[PDB]
Amino acid sequence: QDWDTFQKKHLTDTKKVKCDVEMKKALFDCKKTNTFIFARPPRVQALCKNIKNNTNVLSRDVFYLPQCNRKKLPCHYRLDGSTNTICLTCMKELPIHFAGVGKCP
Ligand SMILES: Nc1ccn([C@@H]2O[C@H](CO)[C@@H](O)[C@H]2OP(=O)(O)OC[C@H]2O[C@@H](n3cnc4c(=O)[nH]c(N)nc43)[C@H](O)[C@@H]2O)c(=O)n1
Repeated sequence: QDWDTFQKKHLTDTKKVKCDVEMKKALFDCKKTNTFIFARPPRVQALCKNIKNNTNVLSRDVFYLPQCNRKKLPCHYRLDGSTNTICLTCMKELPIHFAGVGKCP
């Protein structure tokens, strides 16, 4: 919804995210899946430069994507990872939504 919320739930400083610990936070509320992006805010923010408001952008470069997928109720997860391009929704040249992986919707 905003740059601040986007960072909190989609950017990570480590490849080994503690899913069971993170996902229980109110931001995630034990949702089925959440994909993290291993990168600093600057690199991610730059993807939205010169992008029309409320439109998506597909990155040219790849990122490692730590992903938490729920395996057992109510909040138990398995950590999965892969590498791929990311689709972000921009607003005022700032990412506010994680739109897709590999391509845009
Ligand atoms: N909404 C979803 C979520 C997960 N999945 C897939 O279900 C598997 C786990 O059982 C994962 O490996 C996913 O494949 P995937 O290639 O990681 O993701 C496919 C699509 O899912 C959406 N998705 C993934 N992570 C996120 C996330 O954190 N947020 C949002 N909004 N969408 C996400 C994107 O639209 C992406 O292109 C899906 O098809 N749709």
